[PDB]
Amino acid sequence: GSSGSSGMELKVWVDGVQRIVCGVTEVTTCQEVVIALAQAIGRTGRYTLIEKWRDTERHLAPHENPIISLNKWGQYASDVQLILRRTGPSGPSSG
Repeated sequence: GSSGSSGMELKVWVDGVQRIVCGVTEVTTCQEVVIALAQAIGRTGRYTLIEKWRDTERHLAPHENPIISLNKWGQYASDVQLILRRTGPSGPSSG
């Protein structure tokens, strides 16, 4: 399938614990990330990537890039945090 040595660490809150993700790059869109995590933790389904800042929650698109979505802020990019939320329940897995 796909593979890439060079990657970036994306800080995203997963189950209360911020889990790092290696491999994600400017190119890698949000859809590729939101799924990567769900697959890493196990269970799979429909997840999303929300950014929390100064008490502001905003949903992102599956076509929008995670690294880029942040770059925007730049100076105040770090302050912004990521939270993987579920927008839909899981289905029949393992048969």
